[PDB]
Amino acid sequence: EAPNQALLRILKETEFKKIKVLGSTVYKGLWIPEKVKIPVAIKESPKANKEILDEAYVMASVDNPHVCRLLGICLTSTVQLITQLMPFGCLLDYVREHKDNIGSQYLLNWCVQIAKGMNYLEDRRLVHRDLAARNVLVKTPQHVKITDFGLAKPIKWMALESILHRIYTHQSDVWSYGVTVWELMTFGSKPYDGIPASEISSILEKGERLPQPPICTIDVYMIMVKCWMIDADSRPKFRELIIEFSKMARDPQRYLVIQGDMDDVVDADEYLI
Ligand SMILES: */C=C\C(=O)Nc1cc(Nc2nccc(-c3c[nH]c4ccccc34)n2)c(OC)cc1N(C)CCN(C)C
Repeated sequence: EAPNQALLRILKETEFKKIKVLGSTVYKGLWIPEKVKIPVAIKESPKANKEILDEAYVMASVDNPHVCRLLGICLTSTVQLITQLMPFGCLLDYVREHKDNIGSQYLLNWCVQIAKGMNYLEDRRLVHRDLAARNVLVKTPQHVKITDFGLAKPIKWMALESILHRIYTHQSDVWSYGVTVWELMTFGSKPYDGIPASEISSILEKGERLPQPPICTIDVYMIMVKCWMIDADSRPKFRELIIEFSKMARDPQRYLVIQGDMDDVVDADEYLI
């Protein structure tokens, strides 16, 4: 096993200016270390603290264009996570809100980017366990990143072997990648809407899966179906998913059928301490 020499930066509370509440608490704000203003998100009992420090550990250990980056922690009254602000929100809200504006090219490119980040996480021998459209953040419509590592080592995103046997592999992640692509292609529909979680186990054993989304050629829907094989080893590899969705993004409309187809500010992606 190789030593994890990731650095953990600890930040002064007086370096932040919380701008407003993003959700509840996670705030939006500016981090001023150097003549630079970094736009950031800021996540504010003993069990609670042990679980945010776990997230910092994972996030400080990853470095990839399609994974979310830690900027630091702050050790005040509670623990604060400081990450890069993704100004367009999570991808689930974004497809819901811009239903009538997403082109086939954007959808296929997101599937490539999410698969690229998952492939990176496999490189780093790391299992996400909570891949979902709600946990993919949008930096620009052109650039998305995987986030939320509270489970890194939800019934309706889990491989069947995870529901039955509490078994998680990179191939159980590919199953969740499958469900996540289906969220995108249905513009934010809820997987198994109405179906109570207690039932998901037996349904999947009976051979049923999520249905073909309307904009989806059989080419795209067959890739989702392959992510849902009961035999984990028969599921596609995250690196084959990159290849396949890449070839599709070269000709998006053959595969997705859609009607109508502040002065010293620096994105965290350009602050490379
Ligand atoms: C889908 C929920 C969401 O994330 N919405 C969101 C996110 C950001 N930017 C951002 N950047 C990095 C991390 C986070 C983050 C981490 N946990 C949470 C929890 C709640 C909200 C954000 C979180 N977020 C936005 O920047 C402007 C906006 C935004 N929106 C659109 C809020 C939508 N609902 C959830 C309030």
